[PDB]
Amino acid sequence: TKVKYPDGFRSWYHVKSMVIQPGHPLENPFGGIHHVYANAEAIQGLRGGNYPDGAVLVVDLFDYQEDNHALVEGKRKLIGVMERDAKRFSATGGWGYEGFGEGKPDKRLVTDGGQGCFGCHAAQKESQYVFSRLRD
Amino acid sequence: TKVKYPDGFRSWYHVKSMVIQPGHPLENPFGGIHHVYANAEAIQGLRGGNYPDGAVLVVDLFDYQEDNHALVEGKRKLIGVMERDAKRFSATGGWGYEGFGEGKPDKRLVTDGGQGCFGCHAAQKESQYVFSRLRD
Ligand code: HEC
Ligand code: HEC
Ligand SMILES: [Zn+2]
Repeated sequence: TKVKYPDGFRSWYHVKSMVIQPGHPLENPFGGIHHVYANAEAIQGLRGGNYPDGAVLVVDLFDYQEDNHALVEGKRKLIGVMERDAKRFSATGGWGYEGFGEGKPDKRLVTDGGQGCFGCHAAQKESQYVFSRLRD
Repeated sequence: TKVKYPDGFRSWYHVKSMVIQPGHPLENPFGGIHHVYANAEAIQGLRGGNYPDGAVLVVDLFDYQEDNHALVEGKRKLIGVMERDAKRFSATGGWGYEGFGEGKPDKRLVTDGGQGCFGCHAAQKESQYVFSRLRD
């Protein structure tokens, strides 16, 4: 019932990025430059398929330094992870939710079995609980 | 003598990202959110391995919108492309330089054989004319 650390996620398909700046409703703790990654099975669901068990989405969050009108990636702050298993993660709509502080496998951030993560993703039920949209 | 359109570059390894905002000296035309991608041969050279001929780096440049203290990816502005061929592109340091407007294969931008591109990259001679560094 624990989400697996997604080893090698940095080699996956880059879905999209976004910058969350101070004042954003999600600043604490989602502030920074983030990058969304999808493994092969998550790409099937992003394309309009059903998400197969074993699909994984990662959101990779960096601090940034504002220097002379550029935002430059600093240290990794954390990753968020969604792992598809319709049966094992039935209590959170079929996705297991975990955070890893600094992207480190032993820094688990989720303390409520992912109910809080799931509560916000629940608004996205019609897209199988995923916010991010596939773009060219 | 021409740089190939890098078909499928969106599936390649994501090296890094940066945001260039108004006031930045490079705002015209490099303003926006950009993502750097590297094919297998480029990853060899970024590793502290010497770039094989056939190495390709892509810089993918999006306009962004302000959305309540978030910077959100907008329309693609252009891609910049560096293709490695020590002999064919010897006049610009072994890299061929091309731009594609809106990332469209039919909207080639470079008119001077890439001498303008090369002139800015020349300051990176000690890293084989590549600015971007590999990161975790
Ligand atoms: C709202 C109050 C949220 C809470 C609580 C959590 N997340 Fe989040 N997450 C949120 C948004 C608006 C987005 C989209 C960002 C974008 O660039 O469009 C995300 C994104 C993710 C992702 C990427 C997949 C996706 O659904 O787009 C993952 C893997 C993710 N979030 C994980 C995650 C976890 C594990 C959470 C609890 C620790 C969590 N999120 C909380 C908004 C919100
Ligand atoms: C300075 C005056 C530049 C000119 C002219 C051009 N480019 Fe550029 N480029 C520049 C910087 C500072 C960077 C690094 C951005 C970052 O995030 O660190 C880049 C990056 C690229 C890349 C990525 C590979 C790399 O060297 O890091 C490519 C493929 C690239 N640029 C292509 C390119 C082309 C085709 C140009 C002329 C049309 C060109 N660049 C001009 C700065 C400058
Ligand atoms: Zn405000």
